[PDB]
Formats: sequence, C-alpha cells, structure tokens
Amino acid sequence: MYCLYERPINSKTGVLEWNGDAWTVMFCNGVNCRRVSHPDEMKVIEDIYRKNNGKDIPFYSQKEWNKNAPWYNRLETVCPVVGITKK
Amino acid sequence: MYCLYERPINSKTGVLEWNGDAWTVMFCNGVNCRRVSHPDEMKVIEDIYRKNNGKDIPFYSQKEWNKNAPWYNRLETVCPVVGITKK
Amino acid sequence: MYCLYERPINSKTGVLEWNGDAWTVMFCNGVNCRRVSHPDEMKVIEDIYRKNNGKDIPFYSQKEWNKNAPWYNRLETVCPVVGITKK
Amino acid sequence: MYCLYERPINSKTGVLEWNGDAWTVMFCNGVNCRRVSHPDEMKVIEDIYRKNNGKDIPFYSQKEWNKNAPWYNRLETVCPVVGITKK
Repeated sequence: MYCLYERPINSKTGVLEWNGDAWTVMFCNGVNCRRVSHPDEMKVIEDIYRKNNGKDIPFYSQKEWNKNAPWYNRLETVCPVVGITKK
Repeated sequence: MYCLYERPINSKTGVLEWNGDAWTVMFCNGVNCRRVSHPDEMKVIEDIYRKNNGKDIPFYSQKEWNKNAPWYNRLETVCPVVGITKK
Repeated sequence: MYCLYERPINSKTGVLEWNGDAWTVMFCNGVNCRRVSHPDEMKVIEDIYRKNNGKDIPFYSQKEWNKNAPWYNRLETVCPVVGITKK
Repeated sequence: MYCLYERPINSKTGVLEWNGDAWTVMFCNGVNCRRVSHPDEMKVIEDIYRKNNGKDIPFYSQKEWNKNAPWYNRLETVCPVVGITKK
C-alpha cells in the first residue's frame, strides 16, 4: 500500500492545515504519510515503485481529494503524518 | 501483509479489551495494528489497496474472528497495536 | 519482504544468543524481526500472507539457517529485532 | 518498495557525508534507509526479496547514483536514514 497525493499546507510555515493556501505532495507507505517537498523526491519514489512493481505508483489528484472531499484526512488518520506538524 | 478485521472495544471508553461490548474495525500493515474509526477510513484503505494490488484487501469478519475464535489476539501479538489503549 | 525463520534462544533467560540451547520462530516484515511464540501466531501470519499474495510466506528452517550457517545474524542486522533482548 | 543503493561514507569515521572517500550499500524498505555493511547482509536481502517476489531486488549502482547525480539524497529525505549518523 503506497500512494502519492496532494493536500493543503500553509505556504509560510509549512504546517498542514485543512484550509492551507498552498498544496504539497505527500507520500504514504502504509505506515506513515510524509511530505514530499521537491519534484526529484517524487521522481525517485515513482522510479523505485515502478522497478518493484512494474506499474506506476497510485496517485490521487486534487480532482479526487480536495477541500470539498478531503479524503487525505481519512488516510492520515490510519497512516499518521510524520516529520511535519499538522493543524 | 495487509488486512482489515474486527475486534472488541469498550463502547464507552474506547479501550480495546477482550470482553468489549462493541466491535471496531482495525487495520494491520504487517508492522502495527491501528483502529479504523469511521467507514470512510475503511473505504480509503480499501481503495488504496485495490489501486496497488488489483484485488480487495483481505477482511476478516466476525464469522471468522470473534470471542470464541479470537485470532486478532494472535495478530496483535505479532503486529502490536498502536495509537489506542488496550487491555 | 516477509519471512519466518528459526534462531537460537536461551531457554532460561529468554535472550537471543548465538549459542542458545533452544530455538524460536521469528517473523521479519522488512522493518524488524519479532519473536513468534505460539503456533497460532505463525498460522495467522501464514494465512494473511497467503490471502495477500497467493502463495506461502517464505520460511527458513534449521536445515538452511543454523549455528553453522547463521544467516539470521545478517537478517537481524538489516531488520533489527524488536520486543526481545539479544546478545 | 524496496531497493539497494550505494552512497558515500567516511571510511575512517563511518559517517555518511556528501563527499565521503568510500561507498557503502544501503537498504531501503519504503520506511527508512539502513546501512548494509557486509556482503552477506546484501545476499540475505536479495534472497528474501526473490523468495517473496520472484525477481531480483532493484539495485541502484554508482553508474546511476553518484556524487554527480546524488539521487540518494532524495530517497533519504523521503525514507530517512536510521541506525547511523549522517552529515
């Protein structure tokens, strides 16, 4: 169970907030969710996943998860956020 | 190694106990077991698992795991419960 | 990356030691190695693994890993033991 | 998500540094990155991965990841190093 997704963040403090003014990519490994801060971090995750599994890592776009349907809230309850402060 | 299962919980205190008067869903990721407190948490777990693996996450119902066959006790010994008080 | 294996244990102290006088099953999940101390703990691991993966969990018996070929030493360096004390 | 990769290390202090004079293998399990200091640790990882997955574990050699393309920096941000001190 792995995925990449985007969720809101405060652009000035880097704190996760439900109504953040910016968006960040996050990486879930089935254990925790961690912020992905640089596109090359995203690329290395995508590459390793593909080498292990022969297909692309699941990605949830903001067409699927957003402030009107904040499914990341549910995911982050079962795989808690690490390395960053939330709300 | 992922699964969802049900196990007993005290409906008033939220504490896991062997003779809980209610049941809660739990999620195991092969490292720990964690409580699933809302159906949308269960749905997001099921969706991510299916996107990764192309089939439904294993789910053990109370027909298979219950107080007369408390297999959750064995699973929670090898994948300890986190984030919730227990027995 | 999951497996079950056997490795020596001191039967009088419960400590993992290279020259233990008894043997215990252990469970590795790619993150840590944890002692398995009841047959039904082994069975629940085997069942969940099979439900996820469609084949049996890898198992290393004492024919493969033993005091004359202590490969468990190498595994436990990369996936450290948890929940039990070791030499 | 598992892989083996190589990255620089200080050959006298054992500390991970960007300009280490030697190289070490590391093991990533999608949660953390850990040093693989002996070839037999590499062998046991390779053997377990193959038994689970029926193919070889992804390996990033110095052909791909090196001081002029330090992709290990990106991986170690998303799966932090454990068990060793780093620059």
